[PDB]
Amino acid sequence: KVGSAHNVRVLGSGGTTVVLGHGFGCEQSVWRHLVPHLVDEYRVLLYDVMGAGSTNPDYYDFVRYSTLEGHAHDLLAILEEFTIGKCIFVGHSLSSMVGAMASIFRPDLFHKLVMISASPRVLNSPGYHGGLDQKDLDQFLVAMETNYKSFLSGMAPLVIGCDSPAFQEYSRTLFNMRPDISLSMARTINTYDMRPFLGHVTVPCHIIYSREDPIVPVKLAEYLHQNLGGKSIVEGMSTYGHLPHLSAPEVTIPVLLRHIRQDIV
Amino acid sequence: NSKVGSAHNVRVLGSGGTTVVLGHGFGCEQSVWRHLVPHLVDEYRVLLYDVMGAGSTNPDYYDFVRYSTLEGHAHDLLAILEEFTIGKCIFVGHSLSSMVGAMASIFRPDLFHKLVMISASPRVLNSPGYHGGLDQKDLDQFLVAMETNYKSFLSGMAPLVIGCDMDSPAFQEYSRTLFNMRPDISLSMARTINTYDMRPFLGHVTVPCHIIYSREDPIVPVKLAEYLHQNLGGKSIVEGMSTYGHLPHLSAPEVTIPVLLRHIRQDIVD
Ligand SMILES: [Cl-]
Ligand SMILES: [Cl-]
Repeated sequence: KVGSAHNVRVLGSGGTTVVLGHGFGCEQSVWRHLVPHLVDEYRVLLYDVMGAGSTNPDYYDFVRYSTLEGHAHDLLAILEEFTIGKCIFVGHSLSSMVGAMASIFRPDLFHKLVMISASPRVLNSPGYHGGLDQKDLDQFLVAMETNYKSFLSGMAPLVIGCDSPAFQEYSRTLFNMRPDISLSMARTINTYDMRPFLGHVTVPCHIIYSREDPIVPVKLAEYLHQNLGGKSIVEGMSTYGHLPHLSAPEVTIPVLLRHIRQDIV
Repeated sequence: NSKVGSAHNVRVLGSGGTTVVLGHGFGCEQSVWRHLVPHLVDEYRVLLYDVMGAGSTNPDYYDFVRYSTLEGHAHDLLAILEEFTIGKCIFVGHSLSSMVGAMASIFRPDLFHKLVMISASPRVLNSPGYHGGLDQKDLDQFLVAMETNYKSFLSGMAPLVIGCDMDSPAFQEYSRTLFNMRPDISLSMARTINTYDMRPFLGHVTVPCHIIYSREDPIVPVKLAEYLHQNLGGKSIVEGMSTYGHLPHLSAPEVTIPVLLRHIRQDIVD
């Protein structure tokens, strides 16, 4: 039931499983440049976040997935059913914080977290620059609801940092979502706040960021580094855009492989 | 039953569309609610469950890092609510479970109509501007004794915490579940309950909270009820009871149950 609802796919073999969680507007196919480098050494688990176009719209509970917790409980259900022991969790954007929260609920299931383009909170706050003002978020959400296809055609190039073979792939999965579900997920990712809980994350975290992410300010990597409760390490990449694992896999995948295989300290 | 249901001995009783969820405190099991349940079943669905680590649960399911935080237990509560409820529950939590429920309501406020807290404390330790009631040196020596002479520590602790006669049914019930716990797990839970700090999280709680306290609670200063009242992020109300002990829902049900029923049935204005 859980494996079908999330298109769970297991590849490779080994005593350690690597779990890959995609971000908004993507599907598990976004990891295609990474999986072949891992299967010979690791078991690799792929899954789709509920609400992706590849998933059944009947399973999208709008109240449950108005919160980050609903996606975290989905991840935990996937790990309990399909893994054993501790896994290496890799998560881009939304799924990086999904995994952060899931590791507080079940630290006994994670060896480490590898975060790509991670942000504990997008909205600006008195002493915190997430990169987005509340009144701008409201305008983006209204614009997304009224002129859906026009909004996505302008946003996704900016998010990839492009426009244009680099963003065609992201466009395919982004428009695969149903507009009402896409709008609900966009609100959840732009309104969660993981700041109060970072100090209770105890598993090692590898913080990977794009040095020119339009959604994620560079200083947030340092913010995460300073406020996570356990050990962490930070590495920046000379990439442009919010999805470096898709637009620039020749630079991003070697970085991911290094932080997956090597442990802090 | 379900995986989460069997792990926590989930039991569902009562009748009607609104569900009252009862979460017990340290050293108790769901049988601590013996006097409240029969006053609810003709009007409310009642969900009972055991906190992981209680003697009635499987020791193999208790991971010491997992349950070293309130989030670990709140995850279990959220799993239980998502599985056995579809509406907004009325959560009644004693001591440990009052903060578990508060923490759970931060992740999913949509699942809670209100929180009814019994003997609640956001932090036991004293700090420069905050009187939790216990100094660090006392906690350290309690935890050492709890590890060095565990049964001797428990035998001296139980009658003082429940504060009632040892020839009473309240002490028998409490002593049974307290000694039912596995010692290493008991020490783990005691370390968690005496080291969590909910003060930074109170402002993020937004569901209505009813703060019920025992005026002579040997564990919880009366003043903390007002501290919770001042610092919770949503509506809250305070009511004290002329009872003696930390577990008045078990030791003084004639006083406590009428108070709980009123706060379960009435919203915060009433
Ligand atoms: Cl995202
Ligand atoms: Cl307790």
